[PDB]
Amino acid sequence: CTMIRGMVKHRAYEQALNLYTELLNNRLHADVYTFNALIEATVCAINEKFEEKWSKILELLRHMVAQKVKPNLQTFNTILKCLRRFHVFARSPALQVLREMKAIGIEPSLATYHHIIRLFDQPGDPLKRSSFIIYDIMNELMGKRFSPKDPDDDKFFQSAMSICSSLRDLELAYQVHGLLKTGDNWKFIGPDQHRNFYYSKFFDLICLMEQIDVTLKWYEDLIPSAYFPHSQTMIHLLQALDVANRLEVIPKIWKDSK
Amino acid sequence: HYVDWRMWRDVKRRKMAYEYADERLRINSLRKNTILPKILQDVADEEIAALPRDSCPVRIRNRCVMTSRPRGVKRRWRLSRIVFRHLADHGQLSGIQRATW
Amino acid sequence: KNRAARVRVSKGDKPVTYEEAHAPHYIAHRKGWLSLHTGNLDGEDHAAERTVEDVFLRKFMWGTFPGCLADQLVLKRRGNQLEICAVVLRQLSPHKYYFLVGYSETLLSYFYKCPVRLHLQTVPSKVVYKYL
Amino acid sequence: VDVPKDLTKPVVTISDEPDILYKRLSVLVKGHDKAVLDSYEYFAVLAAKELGISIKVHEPPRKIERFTLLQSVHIYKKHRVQYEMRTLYRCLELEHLTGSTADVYLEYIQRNLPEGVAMEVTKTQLEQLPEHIKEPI
Amino acid sequence: RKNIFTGKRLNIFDMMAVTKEAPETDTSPSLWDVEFAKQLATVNEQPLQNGFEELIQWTKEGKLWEFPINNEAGFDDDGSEFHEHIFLEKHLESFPKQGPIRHFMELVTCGLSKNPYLSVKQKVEHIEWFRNYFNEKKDILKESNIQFN
Repeated sequence: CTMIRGMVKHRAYEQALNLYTELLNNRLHADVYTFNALIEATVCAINEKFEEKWSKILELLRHMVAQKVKPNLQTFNTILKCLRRFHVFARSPALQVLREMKAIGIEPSLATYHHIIRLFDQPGDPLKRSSFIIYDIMNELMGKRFSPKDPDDDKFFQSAMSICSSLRDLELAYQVHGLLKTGDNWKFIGPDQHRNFYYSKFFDLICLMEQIDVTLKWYEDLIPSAYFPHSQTMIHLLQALDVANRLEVIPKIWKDSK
Repeated sequence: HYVDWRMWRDVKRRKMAYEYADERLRINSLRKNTILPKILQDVADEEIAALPRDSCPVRIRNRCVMTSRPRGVKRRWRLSRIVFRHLADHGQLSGIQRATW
Repeated sequence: KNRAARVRVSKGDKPVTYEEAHAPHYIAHRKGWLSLHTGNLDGEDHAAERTVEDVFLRKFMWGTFPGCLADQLVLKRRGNQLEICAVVLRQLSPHKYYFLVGYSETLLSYFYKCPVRLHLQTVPSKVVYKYL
Repeated sequence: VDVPKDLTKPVVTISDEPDILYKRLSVLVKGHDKAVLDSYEYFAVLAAKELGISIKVHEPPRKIERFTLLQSVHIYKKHRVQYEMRTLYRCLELEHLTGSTADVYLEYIQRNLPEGVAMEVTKTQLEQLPEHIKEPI
Repeated sequence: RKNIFTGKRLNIFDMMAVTKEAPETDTSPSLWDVEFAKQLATVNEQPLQNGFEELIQWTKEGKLWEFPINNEAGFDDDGSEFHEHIFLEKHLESFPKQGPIRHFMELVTCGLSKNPYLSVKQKVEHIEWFRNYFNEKKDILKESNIQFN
């Protein structure tokens, strides 16, 4: 178990395969984390197409079931991370994996939803497919306090808001922020860079869509209390103020710029 | 790196007295009673005399902890009168103030 | 003549702060104590330990912030919490100030086994109460 | 507009063990500053009244400890400097408050205890007769 | 459109709602789980936003005191009991039941019981030291004609 996990961590995918072969020779049974590491090593070892990778992942899951080894959140998190490499094909089995999580009773965490959102974030139009996933994810997370379970949890909000900025959905951004500002969930905001990017996108979308009065209220509430605005964010705020013909605060913004 | 060799001697005396405090207490308790036989009290006397000279707590001198002044040291602050006056006059000591009544 | 903790007027040119301009007989009347701890109260112990710690803290913050402290420190003790409030000049760069704050806080906390905090109030120059 | 959507309450547990009954707590705060003691008394009184605790306040007579030191360094015995320490007292007498209420109030007023102010709280604890004292052995 | 949490699944796992919850605390602490707890902590890690959170963090680390103040907090006197501190006559087993030695040891035990600073172990050490000293001085005691040894 530990040799496979370490070799996967150090990207010794061929060595991880050799360790898996040695495990099969010894006819021993691994655990859930070992199977997840094996899935990651198999996916990252070769540049095969989606069909081979998905067949191998399904075979590994069936082998884990045969070995009387029970699943965990890490399994589905790694499955989604691996499937992120093949967005076009993996758009379909992502919902199947999520329904498997629901049926087993393994409630998806913030990182699981983040990985699903990233998988649905295929380069191109997000309205076609992300509209079928983001609202359901928000409904599931709505009014739910969370605990740190997976290493990628902290990313979720950032990624979500980013695609929120893509969708130009002020209501969805408000729901995401309310999810962040619910109980202790704010602690999942992530590192300094993630926090800055999240707040920049959020305030940019507010300036783009929200009424200038509530826009100024959010400007007072967040800046500089939450983050220091970027020059582009201030430019967008100036544009929004100019659209709302409220030019009288333009010098004050310049003061704020200073 | 004490203030002077006198403070170093006092530190050595304090450490040695703390080391030998329990043995001295037991032997002296054997001595300071009228119950035990006088011969045992005499051997206890020679035992307590056999202990090193610097282990006696009476040799401990309360010197100022910042200038090694042997006299004029307030026990509460362990400071000489000059250093205590300096610190109080600058106001660095809480509560202490000039007395006028 | 009394020479203790007094600034003697010579030409009316020497700038002095509020602390230096007041003689010791004004401590209870015009300038509160620079340190605040319960050790010197009635029935309280460890006055000498607090005094020694205060002296070390003053001599340590004076040398850790060379030419930066505008006036004498203010030491406050609340439970096991220790707070050093320092008026500092704006000569040094903020990066160095933050580095020194972190370093001094961590080192003092580990040395005295208490959660030391350091609050810096910056002034453009040493505030002059009067000239002597 | 950035108010939290929902806050989390601190975990409060109810233990089947009967609560301690306190007949009287004498929070005697000592300080060097009369104004600081007055402000702390105002704080404690307002907190107790908001928590519905019966509280009285009085001021024990202050203490002034004075000592004398030689003014000069070498020899000026005739000339001395006299220093004094003033310990002013304020006694808050709280009556008929339970163990949990006493604990929470003491924590609230001790976390906000000003620097330079020391506290000596005496808790009169009501107890029933021991099991073995009702009848002889 | 429609709910996406119901429908066809991978259908590989069963409805095993119970994960690996068996107790395995007897094993040595694995480095892997310890380091992964650090990843989880970093996930929940954020800088302090106000003073109350700083106080909470300090209390959790043990730097801060636990109000209301217990002057004896963190101290247990080696888990002793009042009867152990007071009734030290039980340790007076080798000493004679009568005579000057018994009277002196009675005085010593009464003084030790009056002592609120020494621990029970230190009192036992004092009693044992007296026992050994009297055992070493058996010849002098017998010469003085007081029963011992």
